[PDB]
Amino acid sequence: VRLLESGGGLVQPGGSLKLSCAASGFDYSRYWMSWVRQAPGKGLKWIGEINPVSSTINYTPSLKDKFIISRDNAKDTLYLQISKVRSEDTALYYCARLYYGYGYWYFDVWGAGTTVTVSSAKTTPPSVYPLAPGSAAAAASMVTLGCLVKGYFPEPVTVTWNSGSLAAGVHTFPAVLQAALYTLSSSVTVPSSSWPSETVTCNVAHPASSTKVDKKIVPRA
Amino acid sequence: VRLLESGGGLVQPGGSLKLSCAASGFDYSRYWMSWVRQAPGKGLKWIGEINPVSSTINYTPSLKDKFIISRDNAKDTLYLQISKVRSEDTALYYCARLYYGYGYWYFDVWGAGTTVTVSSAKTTPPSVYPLAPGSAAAAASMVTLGCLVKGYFPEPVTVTWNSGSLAAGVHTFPAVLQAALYTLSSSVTVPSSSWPSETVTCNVAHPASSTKVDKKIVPRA
Amino acid sequence: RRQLIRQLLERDKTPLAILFMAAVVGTLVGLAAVAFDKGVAWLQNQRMGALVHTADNYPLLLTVAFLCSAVLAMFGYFLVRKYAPEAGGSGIPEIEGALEDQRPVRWWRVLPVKFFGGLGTLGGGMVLGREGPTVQIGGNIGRMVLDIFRLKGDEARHTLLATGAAAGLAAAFNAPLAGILFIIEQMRPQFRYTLISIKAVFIGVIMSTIMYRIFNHEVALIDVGKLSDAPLNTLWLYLILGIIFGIFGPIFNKWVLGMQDLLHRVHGGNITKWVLMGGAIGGLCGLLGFVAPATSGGGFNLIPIATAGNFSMGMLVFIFVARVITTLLCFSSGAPGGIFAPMLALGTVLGTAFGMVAVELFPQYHLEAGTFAIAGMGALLAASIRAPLTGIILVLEMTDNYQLILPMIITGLGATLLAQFTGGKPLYSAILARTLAKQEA
Amino acid sequence: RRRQLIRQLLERDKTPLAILFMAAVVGTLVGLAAVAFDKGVAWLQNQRMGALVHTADNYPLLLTVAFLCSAVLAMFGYFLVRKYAPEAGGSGIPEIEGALEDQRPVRWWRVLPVKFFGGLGTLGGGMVLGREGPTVQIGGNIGRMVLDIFRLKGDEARHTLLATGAAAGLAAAFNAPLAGILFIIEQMRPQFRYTLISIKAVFIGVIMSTIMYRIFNHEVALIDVGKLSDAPLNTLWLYLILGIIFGIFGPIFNKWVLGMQDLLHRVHGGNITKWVLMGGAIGGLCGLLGFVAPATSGGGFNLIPIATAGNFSMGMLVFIFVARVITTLLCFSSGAPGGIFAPMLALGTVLGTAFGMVAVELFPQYHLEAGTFAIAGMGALLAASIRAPLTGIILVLEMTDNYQLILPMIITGLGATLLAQFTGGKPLYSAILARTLAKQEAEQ
Amino acid sequence: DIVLTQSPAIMSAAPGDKVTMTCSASSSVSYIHWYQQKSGTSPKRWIYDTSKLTSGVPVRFSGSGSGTSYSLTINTMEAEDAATYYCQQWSSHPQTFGGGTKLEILRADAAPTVSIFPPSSEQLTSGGASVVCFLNNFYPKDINVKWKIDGSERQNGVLNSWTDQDSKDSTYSMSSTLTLTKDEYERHNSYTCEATHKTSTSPIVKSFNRA
Amino acid sequence: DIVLTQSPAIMSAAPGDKVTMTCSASSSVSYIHWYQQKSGTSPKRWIYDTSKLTSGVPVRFSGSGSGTSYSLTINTMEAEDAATYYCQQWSSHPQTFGGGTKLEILRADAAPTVSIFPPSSEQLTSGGASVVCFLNNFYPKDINVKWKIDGSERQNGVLNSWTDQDSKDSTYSMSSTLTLTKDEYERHNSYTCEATHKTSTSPIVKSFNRA
Repeated sequence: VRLLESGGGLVQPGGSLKLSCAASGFDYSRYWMSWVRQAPGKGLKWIGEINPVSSTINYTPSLKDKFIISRDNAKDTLYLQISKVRSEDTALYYCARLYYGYGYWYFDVWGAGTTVTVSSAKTTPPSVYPLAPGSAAAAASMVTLGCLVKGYFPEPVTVTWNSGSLAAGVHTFPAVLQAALYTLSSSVTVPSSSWPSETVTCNVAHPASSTKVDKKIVPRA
Repeated sequence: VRLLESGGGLVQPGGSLKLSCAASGFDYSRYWMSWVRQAPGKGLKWIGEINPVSSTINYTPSLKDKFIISRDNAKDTLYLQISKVRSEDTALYYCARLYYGYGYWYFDVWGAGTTVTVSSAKTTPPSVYPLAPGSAAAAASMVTLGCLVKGYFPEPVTVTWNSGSLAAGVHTFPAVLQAALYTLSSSVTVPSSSWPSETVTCNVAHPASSTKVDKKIVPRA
Repeated sequence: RRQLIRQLLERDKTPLAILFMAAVVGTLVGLAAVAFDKGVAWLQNQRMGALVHTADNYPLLLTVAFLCSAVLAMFGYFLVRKYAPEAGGSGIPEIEGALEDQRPVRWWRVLPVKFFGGLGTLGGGMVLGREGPTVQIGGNIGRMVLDIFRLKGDEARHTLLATGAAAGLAAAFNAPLAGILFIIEQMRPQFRYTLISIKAVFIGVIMSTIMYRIFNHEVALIDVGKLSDAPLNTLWLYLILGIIFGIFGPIFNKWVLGMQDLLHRVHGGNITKWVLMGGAIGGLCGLLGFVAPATSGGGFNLIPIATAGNFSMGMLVFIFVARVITTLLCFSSGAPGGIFAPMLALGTVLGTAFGMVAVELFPQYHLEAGTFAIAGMGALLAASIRAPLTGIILVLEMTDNYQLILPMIITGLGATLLAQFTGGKPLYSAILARTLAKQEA
Repeated sequence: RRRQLIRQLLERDKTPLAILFMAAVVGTLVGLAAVAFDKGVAWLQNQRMGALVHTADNYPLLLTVAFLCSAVLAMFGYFLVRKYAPEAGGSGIPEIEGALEDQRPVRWWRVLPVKFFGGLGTLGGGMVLGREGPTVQIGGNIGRMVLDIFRLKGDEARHTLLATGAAAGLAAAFNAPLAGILFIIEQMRPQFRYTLISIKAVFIGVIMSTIMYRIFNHEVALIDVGKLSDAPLNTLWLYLILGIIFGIFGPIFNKWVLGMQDLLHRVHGGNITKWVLMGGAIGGLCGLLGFVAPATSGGGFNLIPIATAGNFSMGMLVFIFVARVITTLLCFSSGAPGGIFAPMLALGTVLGTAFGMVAVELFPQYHLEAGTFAIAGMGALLAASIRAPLTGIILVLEMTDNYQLILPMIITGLGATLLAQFTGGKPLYSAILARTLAKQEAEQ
Repeated sequence: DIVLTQSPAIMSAAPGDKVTMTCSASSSVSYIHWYQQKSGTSPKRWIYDTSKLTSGVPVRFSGSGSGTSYSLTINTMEAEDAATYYCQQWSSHPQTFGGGTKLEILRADAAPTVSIFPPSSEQLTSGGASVVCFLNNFYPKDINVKWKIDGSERQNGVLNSWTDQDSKDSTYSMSSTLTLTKDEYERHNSYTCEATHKTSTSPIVKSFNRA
Repeated sequence: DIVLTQSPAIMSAAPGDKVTMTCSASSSVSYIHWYQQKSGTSPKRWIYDTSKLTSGVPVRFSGSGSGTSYSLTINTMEAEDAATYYCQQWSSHPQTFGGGTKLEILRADAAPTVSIFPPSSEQLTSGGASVVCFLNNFYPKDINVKWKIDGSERQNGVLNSWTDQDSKDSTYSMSSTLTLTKDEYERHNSYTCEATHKTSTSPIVKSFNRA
């Protein structure tokens, strides 16, 4: 059972965008699907629900076509068409499978979410730089490495180490905005016995420009 | 309800290939699925069948691993693997939906069909030659033109006159094989005033070898 | 005490002769129920065939729809009035009395009358079901083979009468269990013990079901598909609908009974003032089966459409009151044909209506109106005819929506409860009470 | 006698408001109790499987504590029966049947605490007994209790609140309302005279106890096999054949279940302590088997889904069948508190499946799913041993939700009851009532 | 296993005819199915379980028989009935189709329209010569082609190709192509294409001369 | 709609502590649900219908209440519970959410592990020159960064960023991004990184020499 939504990203104020949410692992019918958004660093707000047969669709106090919720029972896919996009609509958008307990409905399985930023700026593929220790580092028990990621728009990005086989020992610092662009780094920590003797790569990935960068950590000669 | 089988074509004797069948228009589960092949200019023969849960698969009295019929209810698709191919396997392949009336089953809905050709000879493009009436011909009411497409393998070829907009009086005969190459002859019959004052072009296509030819039929002066 | 020990060791010992005959009863009933079912459709097809040829001139088609349905009704009423008066109306009242040994089972008369008579009334597109005819013809068929084979005894008599009418309902709705459950809820002499062998009823019901499945396989009478479930906090809405059906259950009885009286004045027992009023009603149904067919006909054709919530609130209310009217006219006029089926249709339209009211009243229960339609479908059977268990198991057999079992049962019971505390009576026993008390008066 | 019927027809379906309100309070209690008992039993199965984890090392030490925990819990069970209510042993469905014939006492003050806490032990040790027995009996006694505490006078109020009790009993035991109702108007009713059982009253009780079970066991079904394949008409005869096989076996099980009672009556000979010790002996064996191959032990609801999917092999099924016959016998016939109803479904499923498989390879052209035959055969052993086919068919249908299999179910079910008749077999629940009633007339 | 054998292989009947095609089994069968196949398209379910007409089939069709013999029946046959009919059982495993029955439109005889051709100048720019001879639109299909080089018979390098009955006239076409190597072709002059049909006793001669 | 608000805005407790947060309702409600959201996860249906637990929630969690005040209670808290817990209802439409109780964890002292990083040679040929300094795994979040370029203190262009409390140890980590140009960076030699923390009275330092 997995909800994997996408389609969000960069749009110019007052415009419109379509949000896709694909599903697999459960009969897509039977279930009412819902949309719930979360603005950066704040709380959770309901958008709208949709029954299985698309024949009862309620929204929250919006307006005309402020939100448009549709589905495709054959595709197993949920849609959200947002119209006339203002800066409040800048949020994360979850699609949620709706179910009940005794009979007051909850939100059962939440997706991972896509980000919708409302700015006039330009889609910027990030730059990745291998921050290795200097030729004057006395490499003790464990040697701490990482890579730098600067100049990208909009949000977000995903840092993994060796496609994920290195989960433990990694911190990925929240993106700080600087002059209409974002910048973050991520620090792996590994044994000194593990490096330079082995492949250490960072798999930076930006979903808005579709780009990915696999920079390998070469020790300074 | 549409059954769309793909994955056919040419294979060299003793090789193998995985035929596919993509289903659209009905809950693909609940249904038994089957493969029926038709030897060009011969009978219909049953290959195998599979039930939804894939827990019963049946093949025709045939050898120890000649067919590997398997399905994936997730993609809504029926697969057939034919191994150690030989000239007998050369035929047109139908995936079929299975249903019943009283309880004696029938092949319910059939798909388009993929031609598998089993032979060692190589994929060779076709030569096109215009067929104008000679320096002795006495044009009556109607006049006969045509163009010969010869020396190609494997099937098919698509011969359309003027991009189809002269589909009256056409005879694109079936091709013949000699020393492992094909040869066919299309012919459109047009009025005595229709030709040669107007332009009659024959368009040939042989996709197996990226061939797309337009051969103009000018008179024999 | 010593008797019971002898009884328990000798329980469920139906003699093989009865069981073999039960099997031959059903087989016949089914075949006939199939034959009757085919004929009725054939004539609806012939009538719709004549409308095609007179498709131009607008008032010409409205007239031939009337005259085809009038003539076919006129043929029906006459076949009843002239050769078997007991075969009018449903006939389910009749077979009930036959089980109490207070009515004659004149098969030689009813079989041909009900069959060919019903064929007229039903096939003209009147608001009558198949049950009436098939249930009656059912018991009569079962009686016939008791006579032809001269089977002696109480057990042989009540059993081959019961299974007959059981296999009758069974083939009427493709609903085996509904048949069996009808017999052990309504048909059985309710006040004394009877020699109805339940095992024998099965065998008959089995056969006639198979007989129907041979001819009508792969096509269901009602197709609604699988609906949404009903959460627990919703159940009270189904009790409320039960109550509403409870108070209306008797109120329909009073009218169906009273309309029999008021229509008895139009003819006064006279054959020709009856038949000519019979074509008058019949023609109106064949006319309505063109101007707004949802007010006419068997009604099985709107149930799927109503349950999907395809009708508007206005539309439903119209289709309800109009059907009330036409249901009354056709059954109360004592035309051959059941009120069973039209009561399902009536209940669906009411259920749906209640569902929609509930839909916008309680958006938080995430309601599907079609659930309430299914709860209410068999509710009018539970309140007017007061056979709730048969109604519930009938609906379940045609809608295949088990997950809606609790709301169904709750609405169903809510109907039977409030149909009691407003003085209402089992409509099929009420007609038996009337036909038996107009024989001693 | 014509003028009486007209007075009767107009006065039909007239149950007094007092009976109906009481029917409602009967069900409510029965359900809660059936929930309480259902919960208690599960907790003990959990506690027992909680000890097996503490002693997961040393192999013979585990096999010992699985026996001793199940032995002591059975020992507790048999004793509570033998010392405080002898009527509460076995099923108790025979007992409630006699109570409706007015030939038995309904000693609720005794049975309730005995059947509840006694059964809790025997079921919780993982013996081959259902919940029905306990909950059906407890059911009737609950309904009797409120007839006594509220002092309701009459024939109607006594039979009805005894019937609905037992009805809402089965209804909460299987989450199967209709099955409860249909059980009462096929089996439970005094089958030879007319009775004042208000069918409308039975409903309200059954409605309540179902709701009461649905409050606690929502969203989790007892049996989930999912929607199966349909059965085409040319297949039906194979269900008839299965009926007939179930038909001849139906009585053959009865003779064993009855005879096994006699053969176990010699081990203890009516003695309290030679019984309890034999009770722990059978109990421990089940707790042992509930580890070495648990398909032989336990309630049985756990293998039904697995057997229907055709996940067992032909060999395994035969083993599961014969071993369960053995363990079903030992636990029920030993007069332990607990019903034979559920284990009969399990036994029928395993047989149905086995037949299905034989049919699958013999008739590849019918495109058979063995799971269909399992479902047809599920309620067949009820239709041939207990001889309540309509109850069995609507019971299965309520748990399997496979209406498309209605004809093969009925046909197998009927085939079971017809061949169960012409082989001299007897309704198992009436046969025990006839034995218990004629064992009272024979020591006088 | 079962061997279905359709008794009339190919056959012709005019629009509005009583057409009856047998399907004889090897052993004992029940409730077979019929399949219609128009040329260049997929088999479709036609008649099933011995006799039942499918949602779409014109009522002119029918079928009966049992056991060892079966048959399809088209009362008032039409244009859109000319195709191939395959009887198929699945009463005994494994299922078997029949050899097939090809129904064709019988029409008023037609004399062929002969066109003979000199190889393109481009084919000879490659050492090859092909002499196409066309025979278009004729009934029936029984035709004997022959070639004459310098007024003499030839049996080498001749490739004949008939067609399936056409849709917009229900006739037959046939192409005969004589392949020659440039050097072998050029040492001759008179190339004739004789067609021997049923429509005339003396043949339709058609030729050309290199000079 | 119904406006809910949650008791503590941010609460902090050490594992072992009995911990209760509250969901307060503008009107009356019934059977409210609780949601969990650990740092940068999507919320997980945690508690529902006032007190039911979702399958796979440590049985230390509980729910209770009615009408105006509903709560959630972690009996003997554990550090793997650090999350912003949301309450939500649907007794009245439209469903509405709470504000959140961002639960924090109290644990012993954890000293930071400093890592200084010299701008990459890819970066040097791109104009930029970000000298990055990691501070990983410390408690509490009270920390102070410092930058001495050739002993001279700098404060222009340093961008700090912290992580949330770690889900299994409970330790924050901090990144420090000093930004310069190719000329500006190469016109020095010794870049230091000063980290003063609760764990040491005397600052923890890290530097690198360009030459």
